[PDB]
Amino acid sequence: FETDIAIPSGISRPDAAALQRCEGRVVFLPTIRRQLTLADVAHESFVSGGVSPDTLGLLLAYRRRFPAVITRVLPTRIVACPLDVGLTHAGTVNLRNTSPVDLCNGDPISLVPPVFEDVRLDSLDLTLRFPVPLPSPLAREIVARLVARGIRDLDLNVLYYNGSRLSLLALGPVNAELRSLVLNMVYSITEGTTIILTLIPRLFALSAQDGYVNALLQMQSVRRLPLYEALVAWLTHAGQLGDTLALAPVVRVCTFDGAAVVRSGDMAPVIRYP
Amino acid sequence: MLADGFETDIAIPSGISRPDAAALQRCEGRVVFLPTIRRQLTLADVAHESFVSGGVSPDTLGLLLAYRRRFPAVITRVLPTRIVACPLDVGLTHAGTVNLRNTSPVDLCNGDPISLVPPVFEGQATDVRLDSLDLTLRFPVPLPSPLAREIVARLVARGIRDLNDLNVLYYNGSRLSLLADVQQLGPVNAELRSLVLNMVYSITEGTTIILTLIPRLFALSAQDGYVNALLQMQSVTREAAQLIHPEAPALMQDGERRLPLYEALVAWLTHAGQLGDTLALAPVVRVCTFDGAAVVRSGDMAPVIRYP
Amino acid sequence: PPGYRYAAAMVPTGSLLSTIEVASHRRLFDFFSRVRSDANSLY
Amino acid sequence: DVEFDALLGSYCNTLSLVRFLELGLSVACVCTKFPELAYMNEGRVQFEV
Repeated sequence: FETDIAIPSGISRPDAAALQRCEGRVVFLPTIRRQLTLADVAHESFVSGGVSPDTLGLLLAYRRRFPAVITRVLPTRIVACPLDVGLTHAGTVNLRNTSPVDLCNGDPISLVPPVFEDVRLDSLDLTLRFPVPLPSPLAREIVARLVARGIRDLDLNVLYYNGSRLSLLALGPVNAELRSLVLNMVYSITEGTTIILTLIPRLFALSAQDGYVNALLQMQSVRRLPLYEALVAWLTHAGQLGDTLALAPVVRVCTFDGAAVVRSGDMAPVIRYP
Repeated sequence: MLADGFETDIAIPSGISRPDAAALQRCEGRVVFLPTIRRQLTLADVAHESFVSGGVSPDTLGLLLAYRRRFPAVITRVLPTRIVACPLDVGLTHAGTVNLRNTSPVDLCNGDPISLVPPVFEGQATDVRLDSLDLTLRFPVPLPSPLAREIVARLVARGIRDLNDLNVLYYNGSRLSLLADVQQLGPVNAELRSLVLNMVYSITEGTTIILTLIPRLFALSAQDGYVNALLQMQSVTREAAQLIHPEAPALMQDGERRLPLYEALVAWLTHAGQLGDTLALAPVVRVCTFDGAAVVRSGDMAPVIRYP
Repeated sequence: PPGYRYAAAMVPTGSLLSTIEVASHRRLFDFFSRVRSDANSLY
Repeated sequence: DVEFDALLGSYCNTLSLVRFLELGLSVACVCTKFPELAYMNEGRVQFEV
């Protein structure tokens, strides 16, 4: 099951080679459809608003859009299959890393917006931002690092994986690109730890290793402060972020007839959960 | 998941009148809770008479709590002699496409996750009753996901008020309310414990640093309007900031080698962010139309492809 | 409870062998009619 | 030196093929068959006294 993303007319000569270089890469589309236009595919397709979306709003669209992995690229149409319906019939679709981090066999792979550091087509006036397919145990680390970076602003950049070293700093735009995450991560915790502190007003006052454990072991057995109207302001807000920062893995690599560890620029075969 | 699909067969009995047989053919896509994954069950297992505890028919809140121990399934087709469903947790069909039908007062959009809710709405608890078999089939209501984080949060917050308005909602501008009823003390305390576990577990020693950033936010909402319309008019942290001037602790025990801000955020994701799965059930299902529309209307089918 | 078809009587399938008081036990049957002699709704 | 083991044979069953009419119970049935019955709802029989 292979859809078609048609390229509109008037392609220059370096740009037919630029789209020749995104052979195996992850792309988001609105709805699974056998014919689709490239202007609904690009980064322009969700700049809705009056500011081009930062890394928060990138995450929200990625759960409302259906990820597709590009197969062959014909010079008239981009042939792709989506990762939700097209992969029960056809078994395994190749995938190219843009990651600075190599893939091992058996990892599950989430996706992250390009927070680290971008094909532009000036015959068509659009950019093509692409996600970063890193493995999902790093995803709850790396995003948790970069959120923790901005909290310092109001040691950290050390990361090891697969016997290698990672430097997240590689400063100007990315801290400003990640302002909206920092201003929600703090608010949810400070709303949480004051309502919890209001419901039971002793949770900071008991002796920790002596009396607070009895306050923990009991929990395990089976004008006006507008407090009870403010759970909903917390619970719906916190219940929203539990999907966005989950970064659920669509993709698990099962290597067969190939190298055990797939490096950057190489291809790694990919299956979904059957 | 099996290759040839996996379809259980809820059996229809012998004696069913024509006013009842045409009442089950309007059950084309609904949500039906199997207790196990047996290929052969009965309607006496499906209906609300099997839902009851020892003789206490529970409230809407316990009706949340006994879905997460069952397996929600969707009817695909109704024969005269048996009803065929597909469990959501095992495998959909060959296709991965099982048509639903909206019972909701709210229309859908593409890609949005579905978490199902008991019939909480007023003028809406419409139970398909079988008269010649003496059964009630309560059909739950599929809703979009950010609604299901509201309505579960409305009901748990309401039951805490009884342990010593709220029932007004808005979504896509259509005003809707929910049924006010007395809540039994039993299952509400099973919610309060499931809060305060996941609430206290998100408090690490690193949160003493974030709680000294509250004076920055209350001054940041003065300049950037993004932080004004973030806090709320009806929030806690605004009136918390107008009285408390916090300050950080002096040192940390072996605080050089460890990152206190990083551990508070890892523990926050898996405990307090995860909280929307503990109270309600899991959003198994989203809507992935092939050709139709951006909006799926009330009383209409919708193609469905699964989801984390 | 449908009123059955009186011409199925008019050429019967198979004949009984024993007459009994019939309205002693009724719920073995569904559409039961005590016809005091030849009456209105037989036609 | 000479040694061996042995298989001295193997024994089976036969499944007893049972016609229903060979039973003594087959009087209490009136057996006429339908080539179709799922194409049928409530069916009726009339007796008259």
